[PDB]
Amino acid sequence: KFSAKRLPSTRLGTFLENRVNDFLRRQNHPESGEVTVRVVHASDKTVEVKPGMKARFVDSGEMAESFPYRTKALFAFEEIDGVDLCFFGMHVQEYGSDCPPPNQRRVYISYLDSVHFFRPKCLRTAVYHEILIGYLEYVKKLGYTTGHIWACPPSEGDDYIFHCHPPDQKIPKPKRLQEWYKKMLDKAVSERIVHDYKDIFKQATEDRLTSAKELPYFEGDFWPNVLEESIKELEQKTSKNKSSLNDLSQKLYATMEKHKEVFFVIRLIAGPAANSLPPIVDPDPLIPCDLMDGRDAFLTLARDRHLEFSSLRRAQWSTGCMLVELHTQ
Ligand SMILES: C[C@H](CN[C@H](c1ccccc1)[C@@H]1CNc2cc(-c3cnn(C)c3)cnc2O1)c1ccc(C#N)cc1
Ligand SMILES: [Cl-]
Repeated sequence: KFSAKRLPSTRLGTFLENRVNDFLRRQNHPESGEVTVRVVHASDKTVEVKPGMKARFVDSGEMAESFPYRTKALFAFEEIDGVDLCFFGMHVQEYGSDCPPPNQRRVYISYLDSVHFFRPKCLRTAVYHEILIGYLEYVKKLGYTTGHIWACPPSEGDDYIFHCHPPDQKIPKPKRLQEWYKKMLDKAVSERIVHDYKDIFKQATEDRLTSAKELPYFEGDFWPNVLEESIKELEQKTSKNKSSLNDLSQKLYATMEKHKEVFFVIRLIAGPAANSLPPIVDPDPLIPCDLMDGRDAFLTLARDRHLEFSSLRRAQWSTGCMLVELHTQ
């Protein structure tokens, strides 16, 4: 027995678990258990502007070469019949106040994962929502002004965090997923945490973006790849001399409009408040941990040790083995 509670605490983990546990005590369903939330990885990294954008905007001195962020991995656990189950995982990128524009004071959710056995089932969505809303409230309080979600569904073919999901864990279709995020965000608005939210196209237009260098540039996100493909397309075109008598931006706006419902921009701090904030100071220390850096290490260790999250039983066993790995290391 190495319970989840034994892992080192953080201000972030504590704030999230308090919000969940408080919510659950309000509901007072007899099936629910205590929820533990632990940050198991935090390190400092940079996202590099890829070759095409570098040539056009970095090399000309118009855009930073890379953007510093803090990556965090965290997990939520539920005690079920006296035994911790890992049911939720999240990886985020946090761009602080010392980050050059356009990434300044922005959080991006890299990946969400879950193992759908939260007990009771009827509170499962609500709990997921409380974690996400809590995360937004927490980073708002530190002074992050904007959250960013890429709201596409996972593939059976490529596990985000947990190796081997339940065969009957249901992957949403795009429109259902988008509605899930809106319901979460609507609750956040009603709690006066999120001021408002927009699709990326409406957000860009209102900020009067005119150059791609002004678009937030996140590690592994859709938009850096779009820009690389667009730039390649543009530089492939030749044309002959004319007779006597912003393409990039136009392509960007076109692609943004086409895909707008997938990409959410979440305004946490609005209007004058946003202009005169103090520095962002994160009270939590770095947490080196090779196992929980990126995704491949933990997926590798689960593959190699035949751990699965495909049933409650197996998921509890994998939880236990994971926790024992996190202690020993
Ligand atoms: C808060 C949760 C997050 N759930 C994740 C998630 C991330 C991003 C988008 C959706 C889901 C996971 C990601 N991976 C995944 C795999 C499978 C799977 C793989 N093989 N098989 C047979 C099933 C089923 N559900 C998953 O949801 C959550 C749960 C439900 C919704 C909805 N709607 C949203 C978030
Ligand atoms: Cl010709």
